[PDB]
Amino acid sequence: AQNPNCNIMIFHPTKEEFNDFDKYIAYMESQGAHRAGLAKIIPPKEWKARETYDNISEILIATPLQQVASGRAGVFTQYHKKKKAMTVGEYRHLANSKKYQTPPHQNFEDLERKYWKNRIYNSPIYGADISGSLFDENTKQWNLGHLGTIQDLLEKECGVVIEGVNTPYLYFGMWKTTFAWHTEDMDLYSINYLHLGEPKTWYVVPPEHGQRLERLARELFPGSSRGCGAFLRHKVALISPTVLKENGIPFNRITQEAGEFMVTFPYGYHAGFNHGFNCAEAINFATPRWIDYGKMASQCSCGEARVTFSMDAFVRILQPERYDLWKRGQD
Ligand SMILES: O=C(O)CNC(=O)C(=O)O
Ligand SMILES: [Mg+2]
Ligand code: NI
Ligand SMILES: [Zn+2]
Repeated sequence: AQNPNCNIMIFHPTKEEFNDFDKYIAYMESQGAHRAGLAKIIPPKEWKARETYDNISEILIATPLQQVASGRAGVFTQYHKKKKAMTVGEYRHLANSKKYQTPPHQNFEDLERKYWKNRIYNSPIYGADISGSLFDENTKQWNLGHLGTIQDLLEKECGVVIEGVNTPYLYFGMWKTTFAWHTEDMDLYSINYLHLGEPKTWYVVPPEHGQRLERLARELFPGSSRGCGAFLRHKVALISPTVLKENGIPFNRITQEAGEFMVTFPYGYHAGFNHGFNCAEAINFATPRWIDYGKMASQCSCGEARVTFSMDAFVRILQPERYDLWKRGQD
């Protein structure tokens, strides 16, 4: 069995290996990458996502989200308070202001310490989930706006044609902006490209150990657990590395820098934070190996998780018994 300790693997494809996305994902899996839940892909030196980032300031962040925490430093939830619209240029200035900027630090490990110690005492503003793409249309390799769609994968594997579309999302981050512990909708893969700016630190639980994380989360968030049998679908709970180590939960960590891709694998729980002003682009995708994970994926039916139009068909076809209850939660 490849990668039996479930370590995060880092890949350096050549330009020739960067041509066929599906084939490279399947290669990574042949080497055991999925066992970690997360892999890093460093693009060949010849590749670029686009020529420059000099003209992105007029992108609108229609609903910036202020991430307000409740709890203790290592075990907290966050809610998102909607703020007034602002442009990327306005948001970049805000991120760099004395109130929000990254503090002085020695290295990524010192910053990580400062994040865990101090996150809860601040409410950073995240420009998340913005439909769009920063890949140049002429970038033919690993262009997240040109991937094969999940609807087409389900059709190729299962023969059923379904409605829905699959497009990318931009994330504009600042120091302390946080992504809570989650797997993807329907336990899909995700791919995330860090276009510019400061790094993003990731934490991940191997898929084979995801239920250990879920059991801890039910213990640590006991009211939330009573409210919903899949409350980590709400994407609000944070648990620190220190707490995970104290409770024997297997995980790994890695820092993504600008110009690098990360891939999350089906049922790989992940969480993390941004080091300073940055912009990432991400999208979900599927492969044949996902289908069995989609069929088994938990679902939130309490009403909180509320998701895209396109998840309807996935539930309806892969999880027909759950469909009725899940759709009640959507409506
Ligand atoms: O970058 C973020 O805020 C969160 N991204 C992801 O969870 C992802 O790409 O799967
Ligand atoms: Mg612009
Ligand atoms: Ni994710
Ligand atoms: Zn729920």
